[PDB]
Amino acid sequence: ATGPRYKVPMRRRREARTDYHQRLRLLKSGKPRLVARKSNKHVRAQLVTLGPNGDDTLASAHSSDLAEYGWEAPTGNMPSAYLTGLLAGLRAQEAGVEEAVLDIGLNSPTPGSKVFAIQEGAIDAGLDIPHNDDVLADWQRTRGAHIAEYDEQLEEPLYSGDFDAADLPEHFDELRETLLDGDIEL
Amino acid sequence: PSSNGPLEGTRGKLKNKPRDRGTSPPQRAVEEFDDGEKVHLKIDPSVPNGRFHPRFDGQTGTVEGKQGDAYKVDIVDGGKEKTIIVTAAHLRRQE
Amino acid sequence: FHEMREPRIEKVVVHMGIGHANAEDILGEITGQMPVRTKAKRTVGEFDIREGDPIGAKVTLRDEMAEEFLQTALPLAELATSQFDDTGNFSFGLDVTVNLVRPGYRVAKRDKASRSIPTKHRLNPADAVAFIESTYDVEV
Amino acid sequence: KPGAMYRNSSKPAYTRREYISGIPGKKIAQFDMGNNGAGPTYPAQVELVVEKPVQIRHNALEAARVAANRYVQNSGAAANYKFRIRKFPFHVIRENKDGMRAPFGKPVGTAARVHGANHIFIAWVNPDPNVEEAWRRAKMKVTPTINIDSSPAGNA
Amino acid sequence: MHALVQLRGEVNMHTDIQDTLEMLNIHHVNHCTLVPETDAYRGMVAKVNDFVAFGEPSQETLETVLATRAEPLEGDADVDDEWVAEHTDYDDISGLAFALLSEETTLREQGLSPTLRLHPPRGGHDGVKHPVKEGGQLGKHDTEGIDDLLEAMR
RNA sequence: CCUGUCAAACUCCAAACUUACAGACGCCGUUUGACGCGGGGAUUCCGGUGCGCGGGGUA
RNA sequence: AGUGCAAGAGCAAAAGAUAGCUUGACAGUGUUCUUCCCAACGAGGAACGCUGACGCGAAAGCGUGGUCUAGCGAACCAAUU
RNA sequence: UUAGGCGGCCACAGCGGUGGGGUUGCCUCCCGUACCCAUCCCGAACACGGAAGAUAAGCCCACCAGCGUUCCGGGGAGUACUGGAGUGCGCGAGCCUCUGGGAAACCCGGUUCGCCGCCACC
Ligand SMILES: [Cl-]
Ligand SMILES: [Cl-]
Ligand SMILES: [Mg+2]
Ligand SMILES: [Mg+2]
Ligand SMILES: [Mg+2]
Ligand SMILES: [Mg+2]
Ligand SMILES: [Mg+2]
Ligand SMILES: [Mg+2]
Ligand SMILES: [Mg+2]
Ligand SMILES: [Mg+2]
Ligand SMILES: [Mg+2]
Ligand code: NA
Ligand code: NA
Ligand code: NA
Ligand code: NA
Ligand code: NA
Ligand code: NA
Repeated sequence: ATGPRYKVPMRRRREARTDYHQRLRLLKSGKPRLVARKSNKHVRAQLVTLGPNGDDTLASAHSSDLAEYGWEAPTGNMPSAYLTGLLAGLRAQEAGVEEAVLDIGLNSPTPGSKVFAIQEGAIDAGLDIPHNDDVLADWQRTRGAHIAEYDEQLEEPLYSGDFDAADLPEHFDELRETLLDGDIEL
Repeated sequence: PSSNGPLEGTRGKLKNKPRDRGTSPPQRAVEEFDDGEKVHLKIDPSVPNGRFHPRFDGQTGTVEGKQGDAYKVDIVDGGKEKTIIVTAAHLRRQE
Repeated sequence: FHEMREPRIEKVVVHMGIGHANAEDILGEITGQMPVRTKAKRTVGEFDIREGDPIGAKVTLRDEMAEEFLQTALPLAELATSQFDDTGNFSFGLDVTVNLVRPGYRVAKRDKASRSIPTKHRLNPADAVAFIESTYDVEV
Repeated sequence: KPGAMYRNSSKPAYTRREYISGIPGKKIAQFDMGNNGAGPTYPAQVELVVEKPVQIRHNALEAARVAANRYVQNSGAAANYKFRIRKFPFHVIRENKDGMRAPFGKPVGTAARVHGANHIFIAWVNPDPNVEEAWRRAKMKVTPTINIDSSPAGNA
Repeated sequence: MHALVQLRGEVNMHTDIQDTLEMLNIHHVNHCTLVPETDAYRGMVAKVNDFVAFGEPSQETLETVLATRAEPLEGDADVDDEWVAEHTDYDDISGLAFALLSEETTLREQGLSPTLRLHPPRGGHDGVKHPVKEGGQLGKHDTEGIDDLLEAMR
């Protein structure tokens, strides 16, 4: 920018999207990466492999195409994340993928975080991933119990119209239950 | 030379042009080579580890197995056969 | 366009740059939340050679905690103009600084895909005076 | 000491003051002479062109310049002309003043490296070339043979 | 296709230059070889440029020299039309010559020594201290220029 | 802004050239066995000169 | 800028700073390069492994002292495990 | 790719600036702290929960060359330098010819305001 000697960071560092030092350590395993990403409204889970001209995504799952299986609730929460993980995990298995390492990008390794939920789901789908059980949420929160109880302190629906008034961690079970057998795209 | 350490007279070859300065891309540090492939040896000034003796910068050897993640490349110094322990970060496929 | 262009108060830092404290107490009551130590850098003649060393405290207030404070701070100040930032900030007073900016500031304070706010979307000294002056007082 | 000792450019360039100390000051008084307040807004422009690469000790530079400018007082102390010596003595020079043991010499002076065909002096004058004469005396005190060249001046 | 003639001796000539002449089958002064115009051969003659005389000869001249100084891979045998016909793909010297010139074959391919051991130039050459452009005899020549040399050393 | 100069221990630049490997041609080797491996016997470790590039030195 | 100390080189979501935790400055045994270009030669040094035991981390992973090139010593004898 | 995620090359992509775009696939800003989690003080950030509002930031799209960068034409320049050769020149420093290569600065005019891969998606 300033001169011939100036040093311009790599594009993905400029965009503040890729942590290259973490990326290298990640690529060390020689295993596929379980890319866990979030958005204000959604949660994505991809299984990426290394390629000659860039990464190759062999299997993915988005919290949006979750409804495609009977999801009638918001998609930016814990239950959402886990399921998206399991969905991508399953599609992963179908693709012949057996193991991966968790890439959480620029997100924080906070216990009970959605990225770990994503990790828990992918694992249950059958994917073999280096993890640590007590950094994961306690199942109930994964189910969405923390939100149901939050609506108990109602007075006004936590969900604007949406579905239910007292929410359903049960809707969660029905869905996980569904994903664990047959159905298309899995 | 006034001294005989490995970095004697390496000011040039072990320095980056101002623009290539800073941590290098990970793609080439993870590159995989097969036994028999021809690889060019060239130290990446930005990459500390996996280096080999500066005297071999410029050599083109043959991958013959590895040690840990590091590769074992056979070269011929003058008329002498030598084996060099080096990481992908400092290797490039010939042709 | 507007609504997302109109100024707002983001943190008010009240700090007492002492030179070695007991002062925290008053900051705690004047604001309403714990003060933070103020270590210093460099060794200097004012018998301040200690690098890591408590030499004052500060308190960053946000939201109501900031208004409810300025609703008494401002009144105790007269000044205006020249004493304003080029980014629409101003410090008066024991110091009390007011950082002002518009709605999409998080874009530069978050971790992922962060970005510096465009000069156009920045807050000017003038656009600042307006906002505040338009809230219980007068400029210059 | 004779110019014979330092007039050739056979040694490596030796100019890094960060590695050389005790370098004698230069004898060259000024580089800009005459009406330095004015810019080269003159009809005629003559130059003194060295005809062989050589090293010129600040000694000779000062004597050559003085002899030229001191003479350009055929026009007066505040005459209308501007005189410029464009080269500076950057090359530090030594002398081995023990015999050939530990002979790296000690700094004794400075000299300017001028390549054949460069102009060492440039004067600016109105059709009043007394300067041509100021230079016959100038290249009289520098090692090389020289060429007195006139540039803007088809007023022959 | 160019005719190469060593005009300067081995004493004091770079070794890598001497080897080159040897790779081109010339091991003595006045020995001559025919070389195809290829990138690889071009580089070689360029390196040998200062101790040789080269150029594209005329059909005739090649014919005169072939007849006068060509030899079997082994033996004294004169290479005349009959020899050419009874030993090569061609029917006579001219046939061979043409093939050589159009770089369709080589002296070896036809059972002939790659070297035409010429005679000292009758009347002497232009000197081995200067190139042609300077009145000497070194370097690239004209077809008419090469022919005179070759013919003088016939 | 304009204007005057430099670098063996400066470099936004940058040769010729030297150099690793590979293919091609050449030359060479397969009864003249090359490339290489193992073993026996040395001599040698005062050098000099020309040319090119040098460093020191008035030389 | 800083990174203990020459000089040159490396380093920015770090190799720097702060905080916290920890003792991998661990035992064993090698591969290779270096010392000694080519091209034989010891001590020393480094890179890269493996076996075992550990530290930290969600994990990939990092730690075979300090970012890299100086800070080193044979046989005999003694003391020590 | 009517806005996305992971990347390769790592400025041709930087710096600066203009215009355009969203009841929705969307991304954001945004709204909000019972929870997991969090600030040596602050739900600012990090983390979690969520849509009342907005397209003003960001982002995506179209474009501008003033600066920086890349490549090209013409000029500088076959100049500077240089591998090989010479009973060519010069008191000498050094130069010249033949042969094989061949620059930098700068000026003027173009180019460049990223390209490409995988996945997902009215
Ligand atoms: Cl994310
Ligand atoms: Cl090595
Ligand atoms: Mg050098
Ligand atoms: Mg014979
Ligand atoms: Mg006679
Ligand atoms: Mg003669
Ligand atoms: Mg060399
Ligand atoms: Mg280290
Ligand atoms: Mg003893
Ligand atoms: Mg003892
Ligand atoms: Mg807009
Ligand atoms: Na780099
Ligand atoms: Na003495
Ligand atoms: Na003279
Ligand atoms: Na050793
Ligand atoms: Na403290
Ligand atoms: Na916008």
